[PDB]
Amino acid sequence: FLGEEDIPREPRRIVIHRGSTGLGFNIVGGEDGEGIFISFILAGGPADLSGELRKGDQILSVNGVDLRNASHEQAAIALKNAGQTVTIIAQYKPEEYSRFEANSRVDSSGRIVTD
Amino acid sequence: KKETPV
Repeated sequence: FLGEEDIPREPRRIVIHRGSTGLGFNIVGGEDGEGIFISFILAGGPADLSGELRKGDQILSVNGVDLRNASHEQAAIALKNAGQTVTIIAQYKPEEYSRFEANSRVDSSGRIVTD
Repeated sequence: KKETPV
């Protein structure tokens, strides 16, 4: 049923209450204003438990801090230091994401496939 | 390179 509904490409706000634990996702990018993308969400982590982030999401800001143009290290810092309640604005950018992962491409619903 | 877990 769900898998040929388009994934929304509009910006979303996501609030994650993780205390003084990890957010539970990894990021890639951040060279030359390339952008910061979620690459891996850990099963069972706070980011997974939210239900509102996926691989291919761009992190557009964290607690009001704009990361579209962040470096990789400074995004990671922002993320780790964001505090207990972390307000992300994300936007799913599957074509952009797919250029980081090998053999991966974007289907008609906008889902990222890896062959 | 690079991917960082947060």
